[PDB]
Amino acid sequence: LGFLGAAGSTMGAASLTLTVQARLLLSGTVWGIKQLQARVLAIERYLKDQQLLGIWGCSGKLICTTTVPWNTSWSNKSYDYIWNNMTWMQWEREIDNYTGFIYTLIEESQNQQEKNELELL
Amino acid sequence: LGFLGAAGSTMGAASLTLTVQARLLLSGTVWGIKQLQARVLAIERYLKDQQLLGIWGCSGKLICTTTVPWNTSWSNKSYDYIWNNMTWMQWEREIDNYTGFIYTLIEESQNQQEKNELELL
Amino acid sequence: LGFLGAAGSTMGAASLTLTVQARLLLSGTVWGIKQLQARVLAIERYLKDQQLLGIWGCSGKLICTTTVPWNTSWSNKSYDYIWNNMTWMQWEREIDNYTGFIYTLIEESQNQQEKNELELL
Amino acid sequence: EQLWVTVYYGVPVWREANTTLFCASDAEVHNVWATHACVPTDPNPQEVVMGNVTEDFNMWKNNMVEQMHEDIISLWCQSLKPCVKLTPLCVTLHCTNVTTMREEMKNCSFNTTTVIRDKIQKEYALFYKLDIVPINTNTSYRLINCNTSVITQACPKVSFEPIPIHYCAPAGFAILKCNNKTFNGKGPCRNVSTVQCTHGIKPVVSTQLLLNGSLAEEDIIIRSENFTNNGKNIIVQLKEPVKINCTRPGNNTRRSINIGPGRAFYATGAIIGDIRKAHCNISTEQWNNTLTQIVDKLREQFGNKTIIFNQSSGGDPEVVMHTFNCGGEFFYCNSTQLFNSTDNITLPCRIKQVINMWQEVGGCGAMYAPPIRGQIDCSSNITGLILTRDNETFRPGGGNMKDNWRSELYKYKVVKIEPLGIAPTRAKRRV
Amino acid sequence: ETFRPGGGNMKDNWRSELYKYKVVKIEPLGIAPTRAKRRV
Amino acid sequence: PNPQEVVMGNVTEDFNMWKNNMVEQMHEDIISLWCQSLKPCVKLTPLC
Amino acid sequence: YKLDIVPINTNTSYRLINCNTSVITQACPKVSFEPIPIHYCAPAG
Amino acid sequence: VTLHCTNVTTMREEMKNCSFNTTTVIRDKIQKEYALF
Ligand SMILES: *[C@@H]1O[C@H](CO)[C@@H](O[C@@H]2O[C@H](CO)[C@@H](O[C@@H]3O[C@H](CO[C@H]4O[C@H](CO)[C@@H](O)[C@H](O)[C@@H]4O)[C@@H](O)[C@H](O[C@H]4O[C@H](CO)[C@@H](O)[C@H](O)[C@@H]4O[C@H]4O[C@H](CO)[C@@H](O)[C@H](O)[C@@H]4O)[C@@H]3O)[C@H](O)[C@H]2NC(C)=O)[C@H](O)[C@H]1NC(C)=O
Ligand SMILES: *[C@@H]1O[C@H](CO)[C@@H](O[C@@H]2O[C@H](CO)[C@@H](O[C@@H]3O[C@H](CO)[C@@H](O)[C@H](O[C@H]4O[C@H](CO)[C@@H](O)[C@H](O)[C@@H]4O)[C@@H]3O)[C@H](O)[C@H]2NC(C)=O)[C@H](O)[C@H]1NC(C)=O
Ligand SMILES: *[C@@H]1O[C@H](CO)[C@@H](O[C@@H]2O[C@H](CO)[C@@H](O[C@@H]3O[C@H](CO)[C@@H](O)[C@H](O)[C@@H]3O)[C@H](O)[C@H]2NC(C)=O)[C@H](O)[C@H]1NC(C)=O
Ligand SMILES: *[C@@H]1O[C@H](CO)[C@@H](O[C@@H]2O[C@H](CO)[C@@H](O[C@@H]3O[C@H](CO)[C@@H](O)[C@H](O)[C@@H]3O)[C@H](O)[C@H]2NC(C)=O)[C@H](O)[C@H]1NC(C)=O
Ligand SMILES: *[C@@H]1O[C@H](CO)[C@@H](O[C@@H]2O[C@H](CO)[C@@H](O[C@@H]3O[C@H](CO)[C@@H](O)[C@H](O)[C@@H]3O)[C@H](O)[C@H]2NC(C)=O)[C@H](O)[C@H]1NC(C)=O
Ligand SMILES: *[C@@H]1O[C@H](CO)[C@@H](O[C@@H]2O[C@H](CO)[C@@H](O[C@@H]3O[C@H](CO)[C@@H](O)[C@H](O)[C@@H]3O)[C@H](O)[C@H]2NC(C)=O)[C@H](O)[C@H]1NC(C)=O
Ligand SMILES: *[C@@H]1O[C@H](CO)[C@@H](O[C@@H]2O[C@H](CO)[C@@H](O[C@@H]3O[C@H](CO)[C@@H](O)[C@H](O)[C@@H]3O)[C@H](O)[C@H]2NC(C)=O)[C@H](O)[C@H]1NC(C)=O
Ligand SMILES: *[C@@H]1O[C@H](CO)[C@@H](O)[C@H](O)[C@H]1NC(C)=O
Ligand SMILES: *[C@@H]1O[C@H](CO)[C@@H](O)[C@H](O)[C@H]1NC(C)=O
Ligand SMILES: *[C@@H]1O[C@H](CO)[C@@H](O)[C@H](O)[C@H]1NC(C)=O
Ligand SMILES: *[C@@H]1O[C@H](CO)[C@@H](O)[C@H](O)[C@H]1NC(C)=O
Ligand SMILES: *[C@@H]1O[C@H](CO)[C@@H](O)[C@H](O)[C@H]1NC(C)=O
Ligand SMILES: *[C@@H]1O[C@H](CO)[C@@H](O)[C@H](O)[C@H]1NC(C)=O
Ligand SMILES: *[C@@H]1O[C@H](CO)[C@@H](O)[C@H](O)[C@H]1NC(C)=O
Ligand SMILES: *[C@@H]1O[C@H](CO)[C@@H](O)[C@H](O)[C@H]1NC(C)=O
Ligand SMILES: *[C@@H]1O[C@H](CO)[C@@H](O)[C@H](O)[C@H]1NC(C)=O
Ligand SMILES: *[C@@H]1O[C@H](CO)[C@@H](O)[C@H](O)[C@H]1NC(C)=O
Ligand SMILES: *[C@@H]1O[C@H](CO)[C@@H](O)[C@H](O)[C@H]1NC(C)=O
Ligand SMILES: *[C@@H]1O[C@H](CO)[C@@H](O)[C@H](O)[C@H]1NC(C)=O
Ligand SMILES: *[C@@H]1O[C@H](CO)[C@@H](O)[C@H](O)[C@H]1NC(C)=O
Ligand SMILES: *[C@@H]1O[C@H](CO)[C@@H](O)[C@H](O)[C@H]1NC(C)=O
Ligand SMILES: *[C@@H]1O[C@H](CO)[C@@H](O)[C@H](O)[C@H]1NC(C)=O
Ligand SMILES: *[C@@H]1O[C@H](CO)[C@@H](O)[C@H](O)[C@H]1NC(C)=O
Ligand SMILES: *[C@@H]1O[C@H](CO)[C@@H](O)[C@H](O)[C@H]1NC(C)=O
Ligand SMILES: *[C@@H]1O[C@H](CO)[C@@H](O)[C@H](O)[C@H]1NC(C)=O
Ligand SMILES: *[C@@H]1O[C@H](CO)[C@@H](O)[C@H](O)[C@H]1NC(C)=O
Ligand SMILES: *[C@@H]1O[C@H](CO)[C@@H](O)[C@H](O)[C@H]1NC(C)=O
Ligand SMILES: *[C@@H]1O[C@H](CO)[C@@H](O)[C@H](O)[C@H]1NC(C)=O
Ligand SMILES: *[C@@H]1O[C@H](CO)[C@@H](O)[C@H](O)[C@H]1NC(C)=O
Ligand SMILES: *[C@@H]1O[C@H](CO)[C@@H](O)[C@H](O)[C@H]1NC(C)=O
Repeated sequence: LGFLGAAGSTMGAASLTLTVQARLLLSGTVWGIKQLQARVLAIERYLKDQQLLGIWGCSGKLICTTTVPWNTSWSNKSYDYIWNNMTWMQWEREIDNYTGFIYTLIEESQNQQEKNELELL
Repeated sequence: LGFLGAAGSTMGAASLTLTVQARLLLSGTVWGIKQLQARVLAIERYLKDQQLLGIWGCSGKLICTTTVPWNTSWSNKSYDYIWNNMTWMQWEREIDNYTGFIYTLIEESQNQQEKNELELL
Repeated sequence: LGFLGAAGSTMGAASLTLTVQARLLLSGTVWGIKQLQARVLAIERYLKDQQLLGIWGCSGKLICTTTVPWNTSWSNKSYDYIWNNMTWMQWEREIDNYTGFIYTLIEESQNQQEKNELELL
Repeated sequence: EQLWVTVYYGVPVWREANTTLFCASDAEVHNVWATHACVPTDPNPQEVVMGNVTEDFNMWKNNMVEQMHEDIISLWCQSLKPCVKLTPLCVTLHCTNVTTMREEMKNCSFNTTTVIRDKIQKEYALFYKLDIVPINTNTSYRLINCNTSVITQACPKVSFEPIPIHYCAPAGFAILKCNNKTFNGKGPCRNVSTVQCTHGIKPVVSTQLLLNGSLAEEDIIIRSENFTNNGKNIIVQLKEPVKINCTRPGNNTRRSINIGPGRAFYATGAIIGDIRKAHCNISTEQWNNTLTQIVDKLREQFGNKTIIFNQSSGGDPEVVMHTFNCGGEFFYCNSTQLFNSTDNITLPCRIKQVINMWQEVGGCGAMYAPPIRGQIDCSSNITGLILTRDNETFRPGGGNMKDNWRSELYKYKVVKIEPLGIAPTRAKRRV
Repeated sequence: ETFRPGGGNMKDNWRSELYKYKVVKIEPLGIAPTRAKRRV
Repeated sequence: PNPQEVVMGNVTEDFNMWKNNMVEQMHEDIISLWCQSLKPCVKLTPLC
Repeated sequence: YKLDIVPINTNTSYRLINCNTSVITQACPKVSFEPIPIHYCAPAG
Repeated sequence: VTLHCTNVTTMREEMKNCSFNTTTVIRDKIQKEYALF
C-alpha cells in the first residue's frame, strides 16, 4: 500500500488506490539546470492528464459518466468474468493502438447536452 | 476545422469548435533558454484563463450560469438577429473598453449563494 | 479590503474575502535566473493547495462537504461563542500539530460514496 | 447490451520513458560531487511492496547508466573551471638528477612567471617520472599533457571523497526494483517493488576493481547477455566485502609558487619521512576464497585446474594497471599478483599527479591533484570484479567508462505512469 | 529614374520570407446573454 | 500599477529585526550584481 | 594616485596596491553607477 | 603580430606567402613559422 500500492491487486475492487495515486502525482549548478528540466515536466504531466478529464465534463470525480456506447471494433469482453482475472497491463495494450479515437468522440458528444442544458432549462 | 477551426463560421451555432480550442490550448544553448521562457508562458496562459472560470463557479462546463443581469450601459442588441450576422472579433471590441467590471461583479454574486447553500440546506 | 483584505475581521462572517484571496494567489541576468526560481514556485504553490481540494470532491466550491465527524482529540469548542471572538491565528496553531490526519481520513471516506454512486445508480 | 463507457483516472499503468533524474544528498565546505544543491530530505521512504507482476528488465538497454554517465562527466568538468589553471607552467624545465629522496622524484626547475607580470624568477619544484616526459640531452623535460590539451589545477578546497547520493525521477514517475538476488536481468522479475527514491550508491571511479559497492547476500552473480560475447565481458559480484588497505606514508610538505596574479600554484615540497613506495594490502586467503566461488560457478557456464589468469597484453595505461582514488591521490597499482591464479601480501603502487581521465571521455582540461600534506592510510572494501575472455583464460580489461556503474543499477528502471483508462458501466444519468 | 544596388541594413535579407506571417494572441473569453438562474 | 497597501486590523504580529533574512537574501543579491557586471568588461592585466 | 600605487630599486619600484593579491578588472565606461531606486517583493502566493 | 611578409616565390594575384614568428606550443622558444594569406 502507498505509491502505486495494490498494483497487482484486483481488477475492479482495487479502487482504494485511486486517491493515493492522484495525490502523489504532483506533490510527491549541474543539478540546478537539471532540476528546472525536472519540475516543469512534472507540472505539465499533471495538467496534460487533467486536460482530458476537464473537457469531458468529468473533472475531479474519478468517474467519468458518458453517453457514447461501446463499439464492436474494440473487443468482446464479458462482464463479471473478465473483471476478476485479467492483468490490467494487457488490457491497455489491447486498446492503445485504437485508444485515441475515444477522446475526440466524447468531446463531440459532451458538447451536445452542453447546448441542450440551456434549451431544456 | 481544427486549431481555431470554423473561426469565420456562424456566431452562435459554431459551438462545435469550443472543445478543439480548449484541448490545443496547452497540449499543442541559445534556444534552450528561449524554450524555458516559452513553456512557462504557455502554462500560465492556460491557468490565467482557467482562474476566471474556476472562481466563478463554472469550472469545466463551457458555460457560466450567473445571476447578474444585463445593463443598459453595454449596448442594445436584439436576439436572433444580431446572432446570425456579426463578426465576433468586432463584438469583443465594443465591450473590451468596459469588460473588466464583469469579472468582479460576478464573484460578488457567486459568493452570495455559496453562503445561502449552507443556510438553505 | 483587497489582497488579504479584512484579515482581522470576523471569524465566520468574513467570507467576503474568500474570492479576493483566490484570484491573487496566482494571477498577482542575475534576476532572470531568480525569476525562473520565482515563477515556478508560485505555480506549484497554487497547485499544491488545489491538489487537496480536488481529491476531496470539493474542487472549485470554497466549501468542502464531507462525512467524517468530529473527534474528541481535537478540542472542545462551542458554536456561536467561539465563532465570534477568537484569533484565527491561534485557531490554526492548536490543530497544526495534528492536522495531517484529516487529509488521509477524508480521502478514505471520499472514495466510499464514489463506489456507491455506481452501485446506488 | 446497451453498454456505456466511463474513464478511471489514477489507475496503475506503465510505460518506459527516458527522462531526467534528481539528486539527493542524504547527509563539508565543497565537494566535486555537489551534494549541496541536492535535496537532503528523505523522510522514511515507503518502499511499497508490489506483487504478482511479471515485469521485464533490460540491463544492456537501460539508459539510466547513460544518463548518469553524462552526469558524472558534467560534474567533474564543470567543477574545475572556476579555479586556477596550470598554464603558464609547461615550459621546458632545466631539470636534472636529485641531490636522498629518489626513485620517481626528479627535483626540477621551472624558470617561469613571477607574480608581478614581468621579472620571471627561477623557482623550482618536484615532479614524478610518470608525470614528466622527454621532448638538450636529458634536460628537455616537460609535462605529459601540455602537448595535447590545456592543464587545469584541482581547486584546493574541493574534496574528492565519494559521498553517497541518490537518483530518482520527479513526481509522476516511478522506480521499479525487484528484490531477489537471482536475476541476470534480461527477462521477468516477479517480486517487484516501488521505492520513492534510490538507495545509497557511491560514485567511485576505478578499473578492474569496484570498491565500496553493494553488500552481497553470500551469493556470487555473473551478469552478461551472451557469455560468449565478443564485445563486453564478464561482470562479477563478489563475496562479503574484503578489507583492502592502501597507504603512502610518505609525509610531505606543501610549497607555494605563486605562478600568477592570485593563482598560488602548488607542488610537492620534499620528503621528511622514509622512502617507501605506495603499496596495497590484501589478505592472502581472501583471494583464494573468492577464487573457489567463481571457479565453481564458472564450471557451469564454461567447460570445467584448467583456469588460467593472465595479464592484459597492454596498449592503454588506464587499463593495464588498477586505478585507485583515496585521499585525493590517484594510484596506479601493478595488478600482476591479483590475476596470476594464486601473511599479508603487498601489492606495489605508483603515483602520478596529472590524469587526463576526463579529457578523453567528454573533453576538457586535464586534471592534477595537488599534494596532500598529511597521511592517507585509506581503507576500503571490494565487492566487484571485471574480467575479459580471450581451455579458457581470463585477463583484466574494461576500458569503457560504462562498466564501473553497471554493477549497482542492474535492479533499477525508470517507468512512466499512464493513469488514463476506459471501462464499460451504466451511464446516462445526465441529459 | 535610375536604380542602383543597395541594402546595407541587415533587416532586408529576411523580410522577403516572413511577409505572409503574423504572431497573434487568442482571446478565448467572451460574454453571451442567455437565460439563467438555474442555481439558488 | 497603483498598489493597494491594504491595511490589516487588530493584528498582534511580532517582527524580528536581527533574525530576518530579507537583508541576508538581498546582501548576496547585491554582491551578485556587482561581481557579475564586471566579467563582460576588459581586464586591467597585463598592466601591473 | 599615491593611494592606488604601492612600493615593492630605490623609489621607482611602484606597482598597484592589489596586483599581488587578486586580479584587477576595469568597469566598462557605459555602465553607470547612480543608485536608481528598486523594489523587492515576493511572487504570487 | 607584425609579419615579416614578402612577395611570392608560381602562386600569384592575391597570394602573399608570409611569415609569422609564432609563439610555439611549449609556451616558450618562439619558432618562425609561415603560411599563406
Ligand atoms: C571507501 O570508503 C572508505 C570509507 O569512507 C574510504 O576510506 C576513507 O577515505 C577518506 C579519504 O578518501 C578518509 O577521510 C580522510 O581521512 C584523513 C584522516 O582523518 C581521520 O583522522 C582524523 C584524525 O584526527 C579524524 O579526525 C578524522 O575523523 C578521520 O578519522 C584526512 O586526510 C581527511 O580529512 C581531510 O578531508 C576532509 C574531507 O575532504 C576534510 O573535511 C578535512 O578537513 C581534511 O582536509 C583538511 O585537512 C587536511 C589535514 O591534513 C589538509 O591536508 C587538507 O588540505 C584540508 O585542509 C579525511 O577525513 C577516511 O578516513 C577513510 N576511511 C577509513 C575508514 O579509512 C575509501 O577511500 C573509499 N574507497 C574509495 C576507492 O574511495
Ligand atoms: C632541489 O634542488 C634545488 C636546487 O639545487 C635545491 O634548492 C636549494 O635549497 C637549499 C636548501 O638548503 C638552498 O641552500 C641554502 O641557501 C642559502 C645560502 O645562502 C642558505 O639559506 C642555506 O645555508 C644554510 O643551510 C645550509 C644547509 O642547507 C648550511 O650548510 C649553511 O651553513 C647555512 O646554515 C642553504 O645553503 C639553496 O639555495 C637552494 N638552491 C636554489 C638554486 O634554489 C633544493 O633543496 C632541492 N630540493 C630537494 C628536495 O632536494
Ligand atoms: C531514450 O532516447 C534514447 C536516444 O535519445 C534511446 O536510445 C537510443 O535508441 C535508438 C532507437 O530509438 C537507438 O538508435 C539505434 O542505434 C543503433 C546505432 O548503431 C542502430 O541500431 C540504429 O541505427 C539506431 O541508430 C540508439 O542506439 C539508442 N541509444 C542511444 C545512446 O542513442 C532510448 O531507447 C530511449 N529510452 C527509452 C524510451 O526508455
Ligand atoms: C633560465 O633561463 C635562462 C635563459 O636566459 C638561463 O640563463 C642562462 O644561465 C646560464 C647559467 O645557468 C648561462 O650560461 C653561461 O652564460 C655565460 C655565457 O652566456 C657564461 O658564463 C657561460 O659560458 C655559460 O654559457 C647562460 O648564458 C644564461 N642565458 C641563456 C640564454 O641560457 C637560466 O640559467 C635558466 N635558469 C634555470 C634555473 O634553468
Ligand atoms: C606530444 O608529444 C608526445 C611525446 O613526444 C607525442 O608522443 C609520440 O607518440 C608516438 C606514438 O607512440 C611516438 O612515435 C613512436 O612510438 C613508438 C614508441 O617510442 C616507437 O615506434 C617510436 O620510437 C616512436 O617514438 C613519438 O615518438 C612520440 N613523440 C613525438 C614527438 O611524436 C605525442 O604524440 C604528441 N602529441 C601531439 C598531439 O603532437
Ligand atoms: C519481496 O520484496 C519485499 C520487499 O523487499 C520483501 O519483503 C521483505 O521481507 C523481508 C523478509 O521477511 C523483511 O525483512 C524483515 O524486516 C524486519 C526488520 O526490518 C524484521 O521482521 C526481520 O528481521 C527482517 O529483516 C522486510 O522488512 C520486507 N520488506 C518490506 C518493505 O516489507 C518480500 O519478502 C519479498 N518477497 C519474496 C517472495 O521474496
Ligand atoms: C623574428 O624576430 C626576430 C627578432 O630577433 C628576427 O631576428 C632577426 O633576424 C635578422 C635576420 O633575419 C637579423 O639581422 C641580421 O642580424 C645581424 C646583426 O644583428 C647581422 O647578421 C646582419 O647585419 C642583420 O642585421 C637580426 O639581427 C635578428 N634580430 C632582430 C632583432 O631583428 C627574425 O628574423 C624574425 N623572423 C622572421 C621570420 O621574421
Ligand atoms: C463503430 O465505429 C465505426 C467507425 O466510425 C462506425 O461506422 C460504427 O457505426 C460504430 N458502431 C458500431 C456498432 O460498429
Ligand atoms: C465476440 O467475442 C466473443 C468472445 O467469447 C466470441 O464468442 C464472439 O463470437 C465474438 N463475436 C464476433 C462477431 O466476432
Ligand atoms: C476467470 O475465472 C473464471 C471463473 O472461474 C473462468 O471461467 C475464466 O476462464 C477465467 N479467466 C481467465 C482469463 O483465466
Ligand atoms: C496495434 O493495433 C493493432 C490493430 O491495428 C492491434 O491488433 C494490436 O494489438 C495493436 N498493438 C500492438 C501491435 O502492440
Ligand atoms: C448599471 O450599472 C450602473 C453603474 O454601476 C448602476 O448604477 C445601474 O444600476 C446598473 N443598472 C442599470 C439598469 O443601468
Ligand atoms: C437601443 O438601441 C436600439 C437599437 O435598435 C434603439 O432602437 C433604441 O432606441 C436604443 N435605446 C436607447 C435608450 O438608446
Ligand atoms: C442580419 O440579417 C437580418 C435578416 O435579414 C437583417 O435584418 C439584419 O439587418 C442583418 N444584420 C446585419 C448587421 O447585416
Ligand atoms: C473604447 O471605449 C469607448 C468609450 O470609452 C467606446 O466608445 C469604444 O467603442 C471602445 N473601444 C474601442 C475604441 O475600440
Ligand atoms: C478518534 O480517533 C481515534 C484515533 O484514531 C479513534 O480511536 C476514535 O474512535 C475516534 N473517535 C473518537 C470519538 O474519539
Ligand atoms: C471539553 O471542554 C469544555 C470547555 O468548556 C469543558 O467544559 C469540558 O469538560 C471538556 N470535556 C472533557 C471531556 O474534557
Ligand atoms: C466571547 O463573547 C462571549 C459573549 O460575551 C463571552 O461569553 C466569551 O467569553 C467571549 N470569548 C472570549 C474568548 O473572549
Ligand atoms: C503541538 O502539539 C502539542 C501536542 O503534541 C499541542 O499541545 C500543541 O498545542 C501543538 N502546537 C503548538 C505547541 O504550537
Ligand atoms: C497474485 O499475487 C497476490 C499478491 O500480490 C496474491 O494475493 C494473489 O493470490 C496472487 N494470485 C495468484 C492467481 O497467484
Ligand atoms: C640520474 O638521472 C639519470 C637519468 O634519468 C638516471 O638514469 C640515474 O639513475 C640518476 N642517478 C641518480 C644517482 O639519481
Ligand atoms: C527468488 O529467488 C529464489 C532463490 O533463487 C527463487 O527460488 C524464487 O523463485 C525467487 N522468487 C521470485 C522471483 O518471486
Ligand atoms: C553469442 O555469440 C556467439 C558468437 O557470435 C553466437 O554464435 C551465439 O549465437 C550468441 N548467443 C546467443 C544466445 O545469441
Ligand atoms: C565493508 O563491508 C562491511 C560488511 O560488513 C561493512 O560493515 C563496512 O561498513 C563496509 N565498509 C565500508 C567503508 O563501506
Ligand atoms: C608531516 O610533517 C609535518 C612537518 O611540519 C608535520 O607538521 C606533520 O605533523 C607531519 N605529519 C604526520 C606525522 O602525519
Ligand atoms: C585492512 O584494514 C582494516 C580496517 O582497519 C582491518 O580490519 C583489516 O584487517 C585490514 N586488512 C588486512 C588484510 O589486514
Ligand atoms: C600469458 O600470455 C603470454 C602471451 O601473451 C604467455 O607468454 C604467458 O606465458 C602467459 N602467462 C600465463 C601465466 O598464462
Ligand atoms: C608488474 O610486475 C611484474 C613483475 O612482478 C612485471 O613483469 C610487470 O612488467 C609489471 N607491470 C607493470 C605495468 O609495471
Ligand atoms: C599483515 O601481517 C603482518 C605480518 O607481519 C602484520 O605486521 C601486519 O600488521 C598485518 N596487516 C594488517 C593487520 O593490516
Ligand atoms: C478590529 O478592527 C476594527 C477596524 O478594522 C475595529 O472597528 C474593531 O474595534 C477592532 N476590534 C478589536 C477587538 O479591537
